[PDB]
Amino acid sequence: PSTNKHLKNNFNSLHNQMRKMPVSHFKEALDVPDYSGMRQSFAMSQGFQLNNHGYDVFIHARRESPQSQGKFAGDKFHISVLRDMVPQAFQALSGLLFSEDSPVDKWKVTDMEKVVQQARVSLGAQFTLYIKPDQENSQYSASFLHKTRQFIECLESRLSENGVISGQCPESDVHPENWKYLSYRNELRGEMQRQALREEPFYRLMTE
Repeated sequence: PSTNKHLKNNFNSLHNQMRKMPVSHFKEALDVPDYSGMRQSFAMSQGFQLNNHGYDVFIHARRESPQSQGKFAGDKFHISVLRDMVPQAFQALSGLLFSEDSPVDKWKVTDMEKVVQQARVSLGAQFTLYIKPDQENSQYSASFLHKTRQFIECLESRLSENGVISGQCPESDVHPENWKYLSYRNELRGEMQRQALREEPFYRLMTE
């Protein structure tokens, strides 16, 4: 009994219901900080609590959305861009990342200054997007999965429309041919571990 079991058992059902749903739209937000402002935040932007603590290399963003009642199943995404274009990528994505319609309640961005201070290799994953089922019982609803897939793809093209240079996907992640910045990983689960992810029902529902 688990989130992944419900997925395996409704695998085709979720896939068919999802492809039949109309494009979902996200009202992007404008009253948002730009990267430099984020580097220097404790503050709050449209529901998301912003935190930068030093024992980290990230600036965290978390919204206490009282709807996502499910429990974390380890599903998350990364966004990889050339280290130098983090500020350009962040600005481009800010409208969505802070959107009231975004399905992602918790995410983080690499803080370039702390990346230098802590001599951290920044070739990829400057952004991390956390995801968990919407249903109190921890099962992903087809409507939620669809919105999440639409969201991720909205991220993808917003980045390429802005000519953002692709980064290097973390070796512990997987991604389709059509994902130039986005990659997937499930932390609750070598290139053996990568094919494991590739057959993950959640990942396949975001890809095929």
